[PDB]
Amino acid sequence: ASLQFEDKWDFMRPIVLKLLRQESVTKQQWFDLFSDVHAVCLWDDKGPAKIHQALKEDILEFIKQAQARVLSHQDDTALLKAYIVEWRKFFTQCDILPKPFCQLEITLEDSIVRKLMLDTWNESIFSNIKNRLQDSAMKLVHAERLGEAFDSQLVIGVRESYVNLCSNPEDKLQIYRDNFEKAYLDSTERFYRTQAPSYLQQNGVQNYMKYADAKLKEEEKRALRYLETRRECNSVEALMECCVNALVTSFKETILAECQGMIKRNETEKLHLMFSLMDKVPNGIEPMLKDLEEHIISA
Amino acid sequence: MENRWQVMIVWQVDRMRINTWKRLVKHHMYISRKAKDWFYRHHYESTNPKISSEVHIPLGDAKLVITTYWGLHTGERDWHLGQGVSIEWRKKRYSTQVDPDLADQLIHLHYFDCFSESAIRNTILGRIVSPRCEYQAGHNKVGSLQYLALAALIKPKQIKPPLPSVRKLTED
Amino acid sequence: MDVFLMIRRHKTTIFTDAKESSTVFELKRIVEGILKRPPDEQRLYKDDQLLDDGKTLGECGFTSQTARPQAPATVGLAFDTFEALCIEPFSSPPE
Amino acid sequence: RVVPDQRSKFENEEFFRKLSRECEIKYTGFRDRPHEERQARFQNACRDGRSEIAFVATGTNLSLQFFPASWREYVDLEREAGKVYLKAPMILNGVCVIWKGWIDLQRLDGMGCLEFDEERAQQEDALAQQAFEEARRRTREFEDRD
Amino acid sequence: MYVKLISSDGHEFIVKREHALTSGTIKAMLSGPNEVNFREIPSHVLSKVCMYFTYKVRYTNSSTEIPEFPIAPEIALELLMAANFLD
Ligand SMILES: [Zn+2]
Repeated sequence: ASLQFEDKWDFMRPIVLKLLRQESVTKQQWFDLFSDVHAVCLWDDKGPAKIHQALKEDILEFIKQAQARVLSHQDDTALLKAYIVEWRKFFTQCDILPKPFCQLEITLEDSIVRKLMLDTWNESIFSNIKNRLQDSAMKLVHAERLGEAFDSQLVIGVRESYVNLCSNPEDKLQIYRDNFEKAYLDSTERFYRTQAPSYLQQNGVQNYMKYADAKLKEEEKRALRYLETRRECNSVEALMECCVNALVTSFKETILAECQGMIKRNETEKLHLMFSLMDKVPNGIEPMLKDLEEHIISA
Repeated sequence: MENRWQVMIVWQVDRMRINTWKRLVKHHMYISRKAKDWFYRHHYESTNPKISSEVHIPLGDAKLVITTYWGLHTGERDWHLGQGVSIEWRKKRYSTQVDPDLADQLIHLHYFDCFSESAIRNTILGRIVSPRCEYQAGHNKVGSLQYLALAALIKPKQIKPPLPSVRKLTED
Repeated sequence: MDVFLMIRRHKTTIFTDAKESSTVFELKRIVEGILKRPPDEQRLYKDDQLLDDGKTLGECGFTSQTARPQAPATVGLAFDTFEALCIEPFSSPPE
Repeated sequence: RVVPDQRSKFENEEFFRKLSRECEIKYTGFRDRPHEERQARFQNACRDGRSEIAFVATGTNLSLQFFPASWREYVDLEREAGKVYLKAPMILNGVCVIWKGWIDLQRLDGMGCLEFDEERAQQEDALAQQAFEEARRRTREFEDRD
Repeated sequence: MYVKLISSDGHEFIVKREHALTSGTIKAMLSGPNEVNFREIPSHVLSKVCMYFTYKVRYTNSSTEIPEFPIAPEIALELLMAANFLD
């Protein structure tokens, strides 16, 4: 019954710090830590709010050192590399650090501790740089579409920040949806609104379809790597719909005129593609059908 | 248009078991403070001929009804025909029957005195504790090691005459 | 009807269970699964009395009536050839 | 995902394990009366409006009483002659169930069991069903505050 | 499948992982940096603790006949503390 928080915390404190940092920690350290936090909470009346406040302070101090390290870079893109680099560790830490603080939870998903980390991180580092980080990402995707190949981790990390850092309980993905998704989408609509009418005039309609089916293949993959999957969100379907609207629907009339013709010329490989593309357009399939019965009338 | 039925699950009791249960409830509601907010409904207010009695015990917004039975056709060759109990948890035209164990656990959430969150820590610190659990009937499943541990140390309060427990009605 | 066991050798002890219908050999194989030593080196006892490999657990005088999860029966084990059966008692509570 | 939670207690829980077993049931009548009378009083009590019917699992201390509604239910003898069939939708410890069985008109011997009823659970309600689960879930120790 | 929990008095205990996961504290300690070391709790404690682990896993699933896990009054305070730490 001799030790309450004043004696103990100085033993606990360095270990919070190793854990915040990814610096190595031995099994008996971790166990001893567990024992220490618990003893502090059982024995001291002021003990737990005290563990909370000291925690809050130490987490800020290191988040701040982290910020120190990110914000030094003047370049718009070269900063991001360091951000991503700091982030992978920090996020893994958010899984690792709160666990010894379980009695802290019982004494008073979202631990107050994990919530606290991500929050402190949101106010301290991310909010200032976020527009910038996002912008660099749009440039990165733009680069990949044009064939410049790069490290996926950067785009993903920025998106992860947007998904995991969100504050409000009522909608978890709201801010992710309203910025990263909106911008990636607008990017898509304008990129393909520019590029699309061109390839058609160059390569012709039949080849246009072969090119379009393909761009759909390209982008659905790309959404899968870069976009939020794990939470089973609506995003990919929206990106996909948006692209289909761009690649197929805008041209829907011009394409369809070929159909009856290709029915007469008996080109099946072509019709498969027509139907495949159109199948996504909601009303897209029916005119091919009417065209077909109309051809069945005369044979 | 056809005969409609309402159907109940009924646990059996030996006749003396009912009398004990009845005297205990009436005793604790009216003759002591503990069970007063409970309601006891006699045999004559009840529209069903088979209903020996009922105890309506409010738990918050939903209420528990414990129904005792008469002149029933299960369990005996005797002239009075023998009888049983059933229990239901009712809120806003919703019903569930409830078994005796859960009945008691549920009653206990809302009624008699127990340990508070302070009690388990204070026991450790030597700060002592109030109050103590009465109504052992309220704890069923298995138990948190902590609860049971505490239980080795603090035996339950032991009221006389004992507070009503449905498991005691349905025992044997 | 399962019976529950602590197999206790030296300081180390194992919590496990088996059917009244299990044979001592089967258990020696399981102990092999845990401590990784083959079922020769092991010698299994009930008290000071050795257990026959081909005999069933209920037939060693272990019944589910005797061994309960709440209060398991102790077994004990022996390990270049053999060492005497040694079972290290648990710490005693102070006065 | 409210009903899969409901179903699972019906599937794994012991309470439902014993009752889902296809146990064998008897009708308890006026046992004092002889067999012929009993066959007759029983068939009447089914065909006529007002009598409570009692069926016991033979392996338990537990019983089923069909009370006349006057105090989806059915007791139906039209399905197969020389028999009476029984359907009892209930709700037991917060799971909606249906007990089905049949009774041999001659023997006054029969069969019955519990099957899970998804319909009631899809239909019943959100707030009330949930409230039951919330409450059934908790236990008193340590809830009260200091 | 199995994990091993150690007593101060140097005793070793081997129990099924799913049995151990009854302890929420132990559920946390196993994360990251198997086998686990307990300082404050003696052997006559960790034994008894393993006993409750099994007792719980057994009788929680099927409520038909459930017996009184036995605890002796002197072991009781030390046990309570140990339970408060682990659970
Ligand atoms: Zn209590």
